[PDB]
This record gives sequence, structure tokens and C-alpha cells, in this order.
Amino acid sequence: KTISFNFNQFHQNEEQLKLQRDARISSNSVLELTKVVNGVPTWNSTGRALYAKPVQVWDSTTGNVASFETRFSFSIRQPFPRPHPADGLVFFIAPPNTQTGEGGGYFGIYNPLSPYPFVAVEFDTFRNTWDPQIPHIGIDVNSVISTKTVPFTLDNGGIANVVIKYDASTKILHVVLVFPSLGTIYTIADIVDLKQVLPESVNVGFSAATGDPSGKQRNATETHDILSWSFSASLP
Amino acid sequence: KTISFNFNQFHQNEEQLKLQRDARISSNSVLELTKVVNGVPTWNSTGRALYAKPVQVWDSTTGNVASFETRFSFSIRQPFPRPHPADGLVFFIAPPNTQTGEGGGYFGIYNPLSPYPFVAVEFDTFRNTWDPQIPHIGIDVNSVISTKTVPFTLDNGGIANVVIKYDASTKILHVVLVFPSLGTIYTIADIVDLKQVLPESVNVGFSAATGDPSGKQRNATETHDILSWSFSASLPG
Ligand SMILES: *[C@@H]1O[C@H](CO)[C@@H](O[C@@H]2O[C@H](CO)[C@@H](O)[C@H](O)[C@H]2NC(C)=O)[C@H](O[C@@H]2O[C@@H](C)[C@@H](O)[C@@H](O)[C@@H]2O)[C@H]1NC(C)=O
Ligand SMILES: *[C@@H]1O[C@H](CO)[C@@H](O[C@@H]2O[C@H](CO)[C@@H](O)[C@H](O)[C@H]2NC(C)=O)[C@H](O[C@@H]2O[C@@H](C)[C@@H](O)[C@@H](O)[C@@H]2O)[C@H]1NC(C)=O
Ligand SMILES: *[C@@H]1O[C@H](CO)[C@@H](O[C@@H]2O[C@H](CO)[C@@H](O)[C@H](O)[C@H]2NC(C)=O)[C@H](O[C@@H]2O[C@@H](C)[C@@H](O)[C@@H](O)[C@@H]2O)[C@H]1NC(C)=O
Ligand SMILES: *[C@@H]1O[C@H](CO)[C@@H](O[C@@H]2O[C@H](CO)[C@@H](O)[C@H](O)[C@H]2NC(C)=O)[C@H](O[C@@H]2O[C@@H](C)[C@@H](O)[C@@H](O)[C@@H]2O)[C@H]1NC(C)=O
Ligand SMILES: CC(=O)N[C@H]1[C@@H](O[C@H]2[C@@H](O)[C@@H](CO)O[C@@H](O[C@H]3[C@H](O)[C@@H](O)[C@@H](O)O[C@@H]3CO)[C@@H]2O)O[C@H](CO)[C@H](O)[C@@H]1O
Ligand SMILES: CC(=O)N[C@H]1[C@@H](O[C@H]2[C@@H](O)[C@@H](CO)O[C@@H](O[C@H]3[C@H](O)[C@@H](O)[C@@H](O)O[C@@H]3CO)[C@@H]2O)O[C@H](CO)[C@H](O)[C@@H]1O
Ligand SMILES: [Ca+2]
Ligand SMILES: [Ca+2]
Ligand SMILES: [Mn+2]
Ligand SMILES: [Mn+2]
Repeated sequence: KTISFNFNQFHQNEEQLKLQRDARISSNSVLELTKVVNGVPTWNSTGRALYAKPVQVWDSTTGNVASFETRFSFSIRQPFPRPHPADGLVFFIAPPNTQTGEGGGYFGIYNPLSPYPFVAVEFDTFRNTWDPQIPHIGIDVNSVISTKTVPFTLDNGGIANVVIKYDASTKILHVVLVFPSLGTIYTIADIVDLKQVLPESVNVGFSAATGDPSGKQRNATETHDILSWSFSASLP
Repeated sequence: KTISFNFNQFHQNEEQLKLQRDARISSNSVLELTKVVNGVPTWNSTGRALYAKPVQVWDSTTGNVASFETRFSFSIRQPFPRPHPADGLVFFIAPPNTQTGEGGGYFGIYNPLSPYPFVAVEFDTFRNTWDPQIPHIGIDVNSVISTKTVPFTLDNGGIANVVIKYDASTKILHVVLVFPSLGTIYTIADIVDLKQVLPESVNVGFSAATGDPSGKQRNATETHDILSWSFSASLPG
């Protein structure tokens, strides 16, 4: 059982995507997770984008878990250096039919009033009380308090290539971050048992958020654009 | 305890390096693991390069294992597409004071006569009876029959950037291969317990080999050059 999709660019009204909150597809084909007005990113923004169809990560009959690989390119432009950009974007896996969670440092995937399980890879740009120096890549399981973290230097407004790979036989989730214009490479990996934290069917996608009003800073913002995205999963 | 070294280039007669067999440092400073005469790679070649000083990967007293990260760039030029280039290069970890093993598909690290333990990451270009489609990255533990492998497409004569990282806490060995001119990225990882396969002190380095004469093909060859190399390791306590 193999499922896969590829997006070289994005089209307005793409029927295979489910856009939520502020997420929208620009005219020149980029998926803008968070709000940008007249070329300027705004604060108090949150948006998600999910693949329209659910994917099966494991089968309770056979007990088998899927292996998958997804690659995407994103760009984060931070026009206002002072006082601090926020908040970041993530790639996540969650039960189907979920609603956008809290914004800010919760990236829009965590909902305290009614938490749902999730596995996510974050590209965190704002340092909350629970965070190590930013920016950093982090692996999150049911919480934004990462199990593993690695710092990285952002290519402001540049293109970033990401590769996320999960091997069921070893339970290893490894992600690679590359900034071609700088030639830098960042790698992080950890063990995660999907069967143990997620249901048989899930949704995959992205979620991002800009500065929360509580911070009283309109400069706490940046863009969170997704340029392309391909996904592939295999359940034996 | 933290050890590390960085070679942004290679000098003739590198005091910090121990060259074996065909390995040699060119005039323009690249480390040529296998023989190349007048700009042409030859068959029947094998060479290794080890960091002169041994490194401690684990301590029997504390039971602690080290974490490490190594980055290097290499280039493999395949002048003769037919009938098949060979054999590939590897980065390996082995007990100190070992001798070059068999060439060919054994890369010069495996010795059937008297086998010694080793952990290696291979960049295999010839398909032996025990191999999947080539080229591929492979993780080898005491054998060239990889535990895990992933295929990749070579940038002939181009530059390749490699990042190998080992985290003791999870026992995860993850390697990343990138070809900047093509923008391609390959990743592979697996679990390896160093403490369980290697001695407390080891040697780290590279080894490569070209077509073995038994194949009766002088075209079974290619270059195996290392452009730069940095290593780092933290053994807490
Ligand atoms: C942050 O964004 C939210 C969503 O865009 C704002 O809430 C929505 O604001 C609309 C415009 O005023 C209003 O029609 C909607 O009812 C409201 N949604 C609800 C029910 O929460 C949120 O705050 C609102 O908008 C600002 C401009 C003020 O007018 C507030 O009084 C509203 O509640 C935004 N945060 C702020 C206060 O900037
Ligand atoms: C929010 O971003 C603004 C634009 O980046 C900051 O203003 C800019 O501050 C620069 C100083 O580093 C100055 O050269 C620019 O001309 C100015 N641009 C504009 C259009 O405002 C702003 O900084 C605050 O406001 C400015 C006017 C000064 O009073 C600064 O001392 C203030 O810090 C940023 N606000 C914050 C909270 O940092
Ligand atoms: C493959 O490379 C070998 C080097 O590791 C060659 O070994 C030969 O070893 C001899 C013993 O010391 C030495 O005199 C020779 O110079 C050297 N090769 C030559 C001729 O330069 C091996 O050469 C073949 O095998 C040896 C034992 C002799 O019979 C040579 O005449 C053969 O050419 C190389 N094999 C091939 C097929 O080229
Ligand atoms: C070993 O590599 C050689 C160089 O690529 C091959 O020879 C070259 O083959 C080309 C077409 O395949 C031909 O246009 C070139 O002129 C020729 N170059 C030379 C110097 O020979 C060689 O291919 C075969 O063997 C050679 C000797 C010729 O007879 C070719 O016509 C053959 O295809 C490669 N060896 C093999 C067996 O593939
Ligand atoms: C959880 C979350 O969404 N957090 C937001 C938030 O972050 C906090 C920080 O900005 C922090 C730094 O001073 O300030 C907090 O709020 C202030 C508050 O405004 C004051 O009245 C007083 O209570 O002090 C606290 C801090 O101690 C913010 O909640 O905002 C930033 C944007 O600037 C990010 O969006 C975080 O994700
Ligand atoms: C063991 C080793 O290092 N392998 C070399 C070797 O690989 C074999 C293949 O090239 C294979 C292709 O036909 O041929 C083998 O040898 C022949 C032998 O010469 C014949 O007489 C007959 O017995 O069949 C066998 C194989 O069936 C080679 O051992 O050579 C290649 C060079 O192209 C590589 O260097 C491998 O690493
Ligand atoms: Ca954060
Ligand atoms: Ca091989
Ligand atoms: Mn974080
Ligand atoms: Mn192999």
C-alpha cells in the first residue's frame, strides 16, 4: 500500500489541499501559511494546510507501521529584526478532522482546551520559556517541548530544502535541512513510535504562526512560505 | 573529553596522516585514495588514509560512549561509463594498527584471512553479488553486506558533501549526502552500538578501491578523491 503526491508549485483552489485560518495560495504559486498584506507580514496570524485525503500510517490487523519520506522547500523572510521575529512553522501529523489550535509558540497545532496527539518537526524562530536558543529544528511528540533540538542559522528570505524520512523497522525519524545559497547542512534524528502515539489514519501538513498579541509587539512576525512539497508512504 | 581536527586542504607528506597502499596526496592538495596516472584512473588499485592518532570512542570504566560528527567532501570521476565503474570509497572506524584488507568490492577494509571489526559508511559504485542497485550509500558493520542502504545518483566528477553524525544517547548513526551542483539530498540512518562492536580506542579514515584484476576489465575504475575533512568527538568523562 503506497500513497504519494507531488506539488512543484501551488494553484489557487488546489482541490487536494485543505486550507485553514489565514493560510492562502498566492498568485505566483506559493503557499503562504501566515498573513502577508502588501508584501508585509502581519502579527496575530495563524494558518494551516493539510493534504485533503487521510493517509494510513499503521494497520491494527497486521500490526504493521508505515515508512515514509517527504521533501519540501520553504522560505522565511524576517523584515523586522528588532525586537524579535515569531514564531515559526512546522510539518505535522495528526488525527483527521482537527481544528487549528492556539497560535504563537503553539504553532497552531496544540490546543490546551482539548489536546490531540501529533508528531511534528518544527522550525522555531522565537524563544519561549520552554525553548533553547533559536532558531532551531525540533522534534515534537504531543507537545512543543521538543524531545530533540538542533540550532541552525536562517538564510533570511532564502530558500530552504528539507527532507524528512521515517523508517519503521528502526523507528528512526531523521530530518535534514539545507540552505543551498549558503551550502549549510543541518541534521537531526530521534526515535519515535508512531503506532504508539497516533491513530491508524492521519492527516499530514503544515502549520505556522506569527507573534501573539499578548506579546504587545507588532514586529514579532515573519513570512512562512512553502514553495513545493512531495510525500510518499508505504504500508506493507 | 573532546577531540577534533580539521583539514581544509592536504599537504604533501601530511604528518597527521598515515597513507597506505596506493593512497597519495596530489600537488594541488587533494587526497587521492586510488591511483591516477597522467590524469587517468587505473584498475587494480587500493588505498587508505587514517588519522595518525587513535581516538577513544568509549570508556570501559564509566561505560560511556562518545558522540561524534564528521564532515568531508569527495569527488568521484567516472571517465569510462562502460562496462562498469568500480568500486567505491568508504569512511570507516576500526581497531588501531590494522593492515589494508582485500581490494575490489571489499574496499580494502575487509580481510577474510583475518577479519577485524569495523563500522563503515560506503559509497558503493559497483554491484557485487551481495549488492542492490548501484550507486548506493550503505551502513556496514563488520561486513560489506550493509545493514541499510539507499540509492543515489552520482554527479560524475562533481563535488559531494557528506555529513556523518552519531548520537550515543540514541545510538543513531545518520549520514547525509549532498551534491550542491545538482541540489540533490540523500539521507540514511540506522542504529549501531559502537561499544558492542569496537574496542575503546580506534582509528578513523577512508579507504577505496578500483576494479580487481579477476574481473578482467581495465575499465572497471574511477577516481576516489577527498577534498577536505573535519572530525569531532565528545566522550563525557
Ligand atoms: C487577531 O485576529 C483575530 C482573527 O482575525 C481577531 O478576531 C476577529 O477580529 C474580527 C475583526 O474585528 C472580528 O470581526 C471577529 O469577530 C474576531 N473573531 C473572534 C470572534 O475572535 C482578533 O481580535 C479581533 O480583531 C481586533 C482587530 C479587535 O477588533 C478585537 O476586538 C477583535 O476581537 C485579532 N486580535 C486583535 C485584537 O488584534
Ligand atoms: C519595528 O520595526 C521597525 C522597522 O524595522 C522599527 O523602526 C525602524 O527602526 C530603525 C532602527 O533600527 C530605523 O533605522 C528605521 O528608520 C525605522 N523604520 C521605521 C519605518 O520605523 C521599529 O523600531 C522602533 O521605532 C523606530 C522609529 C525607532 O523609534 C526605534 O528606536 C524603535 O525601536 C521596530 N519596533 C521595535 C519595537 O523594535
Ligand atoms: C596489480 O597490482 C599489483 C601490485 O599490488 C601487481 O603486482 C606485482 O607484484 C610484483 C611483486 O613485487 C612486482 O614486482 C610487480 O611490479 C607488480 N606488478 C607489476 C608487474 O608492476 C600486479 O602485477 C601482476 O602480478 C605480479 C605478481 C606480476 O606477475 C606482474 O607481472 C603482473 O602484472 C597487478 N596485476 C595486474 C593484472 O596488473
Ligand atoms: C572502455 O572504455 C573505452 C573508453 O570509453 C571504450 O572505448 C571507446 O568506445 C567508444 C564507443 O563505445 C568509442 O567511440 C571510442 O573511440 C573508444 N575509445 C577507445 C580509446 O577505445 C571501451 O569500449 C569498447 O572497447 C574499446 C577498446 C573499443 O573497441 C570500443 O569500440 C568498445 O565499445 C570500453 N570497454 C568496453 C569493453 O566497454
Ligand atoms: C505562549 C505564547 O503564545 N507566547 C507568545 C508570546 O510570548 C511571550 C513573550 O513575548 C514574553 C516576553 O516578554 O512576554 C509575554 O507576555 C508578557 C505580557 O505581555 C506582560 O504583560 C507580562 O505578563 O509579561 C509577559 C512576559 O513575561 C508573551 O506572552 O508572544 C510572542 C510574541 O512577541 C510569541 O508570539 C510567543 O509565542
Ligand atoms: C571479489 C571482488 O572483489 N569482486 C570484484 C570483481 O567482481 C566480479 C565481477 O566482475 C564478475 C563479473 O562477471 O566477475 C567476477 O569474476 C568472474 C571470473 O573472472 C570468471 O572467470 C568466472 O569465474 O566468473 C566470475 C564471476 O562470475 C569478479 O570477481 O571484479 C570487479 C571488477 O569489474 C570488481 O572489482 C569487484 O569488486
Ligand atoms: Ca517557540
Ligand atoms: Ca560493491
Ligand atoms: Mn521550540
Ligand atoms: Mn554495497
